[PDB]
Amino acid sequence: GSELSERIESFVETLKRGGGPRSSEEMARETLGLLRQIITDHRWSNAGELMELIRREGRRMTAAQPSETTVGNMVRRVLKIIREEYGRLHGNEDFSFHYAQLQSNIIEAINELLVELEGTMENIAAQALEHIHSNEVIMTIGFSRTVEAFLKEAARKRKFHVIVAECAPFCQGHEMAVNLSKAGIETTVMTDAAIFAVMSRVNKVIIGTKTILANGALRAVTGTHTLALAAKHHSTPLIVCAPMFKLSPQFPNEEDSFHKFVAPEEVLPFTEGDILEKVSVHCPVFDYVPPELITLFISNIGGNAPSYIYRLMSELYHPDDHVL
Amino acid sequence: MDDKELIEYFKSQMKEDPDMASAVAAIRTLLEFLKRDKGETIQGLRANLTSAIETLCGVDSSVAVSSGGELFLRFISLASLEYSDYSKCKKIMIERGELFLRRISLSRNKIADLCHTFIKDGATILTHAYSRVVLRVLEAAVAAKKRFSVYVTESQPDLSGKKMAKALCHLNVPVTVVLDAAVGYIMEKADLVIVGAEGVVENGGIINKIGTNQMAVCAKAQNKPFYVVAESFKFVRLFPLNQQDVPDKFKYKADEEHPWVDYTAPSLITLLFTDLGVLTPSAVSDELIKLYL
Amino acid sequence: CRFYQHKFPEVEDVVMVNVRSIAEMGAYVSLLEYNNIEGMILLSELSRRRIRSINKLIRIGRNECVVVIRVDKEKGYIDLSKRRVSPEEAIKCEDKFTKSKTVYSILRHVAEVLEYTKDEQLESLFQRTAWVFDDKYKRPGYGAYDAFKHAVSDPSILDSLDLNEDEREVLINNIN
Amino acid sequence: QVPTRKDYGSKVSLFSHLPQYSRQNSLTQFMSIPSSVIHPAMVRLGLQYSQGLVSGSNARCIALLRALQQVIQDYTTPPNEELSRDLVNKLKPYMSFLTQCRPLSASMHNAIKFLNKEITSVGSSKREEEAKSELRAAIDRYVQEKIVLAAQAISRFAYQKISNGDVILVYGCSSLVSRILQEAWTEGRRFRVVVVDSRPWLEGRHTLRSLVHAGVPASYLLIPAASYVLPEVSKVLLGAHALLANGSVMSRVGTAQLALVARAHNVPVLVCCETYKFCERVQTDAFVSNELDDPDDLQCKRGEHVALANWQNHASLRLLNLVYDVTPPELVDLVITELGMIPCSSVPVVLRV
Repeated sequence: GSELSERIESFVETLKRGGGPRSSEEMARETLGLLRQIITDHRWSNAGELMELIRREGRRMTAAQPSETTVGNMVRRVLKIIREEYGRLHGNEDFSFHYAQLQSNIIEAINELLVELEGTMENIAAQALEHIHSNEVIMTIGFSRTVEAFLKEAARKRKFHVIVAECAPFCQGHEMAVNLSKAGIETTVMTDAAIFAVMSRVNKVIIGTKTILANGALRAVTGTHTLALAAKHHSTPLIVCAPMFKLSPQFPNEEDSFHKFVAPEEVLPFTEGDILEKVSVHCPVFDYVPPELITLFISNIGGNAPSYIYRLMSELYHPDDHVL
Repeated sequence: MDDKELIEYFKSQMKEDPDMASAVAAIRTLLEFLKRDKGETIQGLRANLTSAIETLCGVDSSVAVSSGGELFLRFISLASLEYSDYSKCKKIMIERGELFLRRISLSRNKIADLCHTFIKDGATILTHAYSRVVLRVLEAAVAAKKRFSVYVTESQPDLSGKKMAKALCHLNVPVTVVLDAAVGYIMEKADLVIVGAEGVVENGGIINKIGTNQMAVCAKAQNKPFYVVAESFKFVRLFPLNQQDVPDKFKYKADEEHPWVDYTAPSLITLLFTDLGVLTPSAVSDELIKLYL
Repeated sequence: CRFYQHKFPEVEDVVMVNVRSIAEMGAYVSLLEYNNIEGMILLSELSRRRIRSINKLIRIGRNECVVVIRVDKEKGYIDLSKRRVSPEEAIKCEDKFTKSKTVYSILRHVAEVLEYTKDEQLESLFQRTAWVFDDKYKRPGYGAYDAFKHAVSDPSILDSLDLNEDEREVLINNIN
Repeated sequence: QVPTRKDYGSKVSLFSHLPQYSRQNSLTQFMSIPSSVIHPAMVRLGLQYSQGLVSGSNARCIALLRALQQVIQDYTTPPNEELSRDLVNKLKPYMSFLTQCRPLSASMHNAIKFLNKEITSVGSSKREEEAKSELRAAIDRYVQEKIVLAAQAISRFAYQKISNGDVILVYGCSSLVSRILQEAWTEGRRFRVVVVDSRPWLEGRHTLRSLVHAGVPASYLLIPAASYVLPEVSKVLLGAHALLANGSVMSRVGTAQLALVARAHNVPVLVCCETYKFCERVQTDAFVSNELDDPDDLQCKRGEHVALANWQNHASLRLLNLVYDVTPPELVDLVITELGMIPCSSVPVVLRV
């Protein structure tokens, strides 16, 4: 049915134009709902033809927005699901050994994955209380709804200061701090020009992240590199509160347009005037935190050093799917 | 095989084929010895393979030879051979061995095709000494239509830097020899450092040519990435802790002092390049426990 | 000497062993029945759980029985195996091992009681004893077994060893 | 219902969660003598935990397992109530009581986890006597493999590194390091030792005795003088009351400080532990979960007067003696376990099986 075609096309259009939906978990859930729709409304009987199909949409998607690693690695994971179920049932060539039984199993596995994907905020939130010992000064940055859920869960049984830098290109730290203080955390907004002066007085640095690569190194909302570099100069322990699907298996310099440059209007508004002729304004939104400044990923399975993250690739994505 | 035409088979395998690595040569010799053994007993052959490893490592004691010997020794026997006549089970031995040799042969091209996607063009690769792995990754980088400068050291004992410079300017890539002593100087203008590692100890560090450690620590100071290329017939179960603990059987490769290798910690290394993939240098240990099983 | 009557163990014959060293190819096991048969039992594919073997030395020292498969008396190597052995064979080998250990302890008491301080002396004594014992019925090492079984009437009808008198008293005092 | 041991003093500001217990008010005060609500082995164990009679991690685990063996021995069963779930149902209270007496360390966590997994996984199709005897044999197999054989494997791994002439350093009454040094000096390697000890529990004298009774040269010095001897020290061989899920070695309260001053003096720091202590949780800083002893044992008898003689009166003087302390995985150069001489950061990838 062409309904799948129009749905996929509307999806990739929304991805190119402007984030849809906004919440990263919501985008992963939407990607999975779409991918399930492909496994109920297309022509396939083999497994190899379905892997080619999934790659033929995943290439389009991961080339639409090179910084939407969520949908990319979600397609990678459904590919891994295909590999696993086809190999367990029939079994390196993929043959059309059998039929719809495989599809029922695939739909069931995708339903399980989607259920694990929708209840991850609550997992990390229940994992908070063990980490936020009372009277900390937890320095976040930006607005990452997982970190807000983490903190306003942990502050239901303890008390701690919460510095929050705001992202200076366009301030979202403000909304995070407002949502925090509506739960009474004694939070402290500030512009992130002062991450180094007000770091010596910080106990633990709790940052979200947009995407975890396969070095452990991540790609997180801008100015978080310098926050991590300070919080390693002051050897405070970072905490990358990222669920497990914000995990692409690329590698740091194996990606061009790593960042995501947005309309330089936000950095130097058009109202400025003539001097907008001889100035190259850069508005990088995402910055590349190397893996040796991070300390402890807080994923839905528990805490993990960065040196365990590579193993997660070997347990989530197939080694021949790192090119989608 | 009375260990005299065996060492000569090894030396002739070297002299005839000059480009091929040392460990793969030792494993080819050991597999040829597996075939021409004239003994139908398995435990009488495992001891034979050990004695053969010994008479090889006696002449060319590179860490590669012993690493590959143990890898061979272990990989020829995985499944339940269920020794019946020691002939069909030996056929399983031999087929697994030839498969292993296939993988050892294609590993180098795998390394190139997996790594040369990290030399962002207009950079300045700095390398230490001649090693066909870095040479092949640069060859299949400039074959992917890129351009970059390459500084090569000298490595004073055997100036393999000059040889690398020759065989690298042979490809219209701007090459430069630069005093190994000056590894601290030009380290200011090398956006990354590539060295081929002739040994991968358990923790992640590398046992490489003499000048590797100082380069690793300089490039860690000024925060230049230290990419190391080293493959699965070079994983060593060793585990030193200071440059004094690399066993003396390797440090001289012969029998005012100066060694021929040295250790480099798993903190000064940015990313290992193995045929198993690209590994955070803490992956060497899980991959070694795994590969070895 | 030897537990079974043979001077070297024979092909396709189950025995017991104590492991000595695990390694790459296989796990060495010392069959303490035919003069320390150092047989390197095969390592399987899924038996290669030595990856995460919790304290591998937990298996390095024990008593486990295996069946010989391929043997060669040029390097003295006796490859064993433990894959498709049935529990009836297992219990039979255990009973044979118990009887053989009893016979070996009796023979060692005879040796250390007969001034057989020289190793060749114990060799000849145990060989003569085991020959005259298990050759009268073509039974594998059942001399002391049948002796201790029929020891309610007469356990020393095979006492044609006209050398020592402490052997008979020791046999009749131990089997009683 | 078993009461709640009441705290003692005022926990420091950053410790509104870790309880501060004293030794004087043993919980036994509010329990019957023919111990009724719990089993007598459990109260005996909790009471020799409280008074601080069982110190090391391996020792705590061994004693706890003997206690559990006793409990199983005198276990019986309510009618039509399956033993499978019911044993855990009745073993959780004793665990909470032990937590009251002195919080379950990491070794006890692993041990009770193993035992509960074993209890839930034994089929209801067994007789009482047979299930009990099988459980006891399994616990004994545990003690033999995880903590007794592990010592031998670890000694055999470590002996291949202890060269001749190098002055290995230690810390605290760590059973495994004393065993290593005994078993590697009764082998031939002539070396020295330099024990480092730490008030208020001078738990360094234990390893000092257990070493000099075995002929080893030695030297003893308190922990703050560490930065003095490290010029000569040529290895370091700490302990581990846990290994968290990222390599950060939890220990006594001096191990991190030693690892740090050691790296600063550039000497290898090779903590050795057994595969069972490797826990599942992970903590980064030394405050999210610890233990606080009776602080009143800090007061040292100087001159003629204990300088902290009266301690509760000064409302602006609050005491603490942390018991546990986390060294980060960038200062560890080795974790010797039976599963190998694994390196620091790659403990979770390789020991989660």
